[PDB]
Amino acid sequence: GHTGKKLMAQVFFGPTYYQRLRHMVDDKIHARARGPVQVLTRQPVEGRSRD
Amino acid sequence: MNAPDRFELFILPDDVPKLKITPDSRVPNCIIIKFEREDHTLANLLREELALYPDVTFVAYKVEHPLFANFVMRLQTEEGTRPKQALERACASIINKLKTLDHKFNEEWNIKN
Amino acid sequence: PPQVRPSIAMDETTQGQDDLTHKLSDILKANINVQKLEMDGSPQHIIN
RNA sequence: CAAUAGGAGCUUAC
Repeated sequence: GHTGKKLMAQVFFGPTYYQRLRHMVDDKIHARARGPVQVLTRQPVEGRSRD
Repeated sequence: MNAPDRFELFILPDDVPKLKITPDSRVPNCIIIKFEREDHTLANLLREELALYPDVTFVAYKVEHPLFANFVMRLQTEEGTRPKQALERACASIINKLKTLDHKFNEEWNIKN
Repeated sequence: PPQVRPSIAMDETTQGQDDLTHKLSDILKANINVQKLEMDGSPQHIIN
């Protein structure tokens, strides 16, 4: 695509049935600088949803 | 949520130049050009045009990262010639070739009717 | 101290004590029941 | 300027 030159090797090419799995990066990316702590231990809470 | 805008490929900011020239001091009479907001379309055209001149000794380009829309080009020339003038010469030559190509395509299309 | 056994909030107005607190309350009940036997009749099968 | 706990279940990557 960059140069239009033929590729020296031939490429296995055709349609294939692919699936969209439920694991998205935007449902997993999490960062925490400072946030809520636990009442008992005063340590960072557990959970992406809980920060 | 981290995806940049699809129009930053082509819209030039006001604080970002289109073109920036720095010299390569290691070898004589060589310059490094960074083209912002361009891609392989201009780069390959210019590279293969410049590579066929007698006075051009080195010419190359790369796109260091596909997620950023720029390329950098190294161009060296002989003692008398300046790489900048050769760059304008190549640009003008491709422009003239495209004009001739357009004229011939239009005449051919009219004749085909 | 209550730090070791803090209470918590379930739906914005309700609180249950920690296990240690209820255990201490049960111990206190047991203690007072002990103090209700050496003060009156206790036919030796309630003291034990 | 303050967003509960405990459990069970289903999953992710080794």
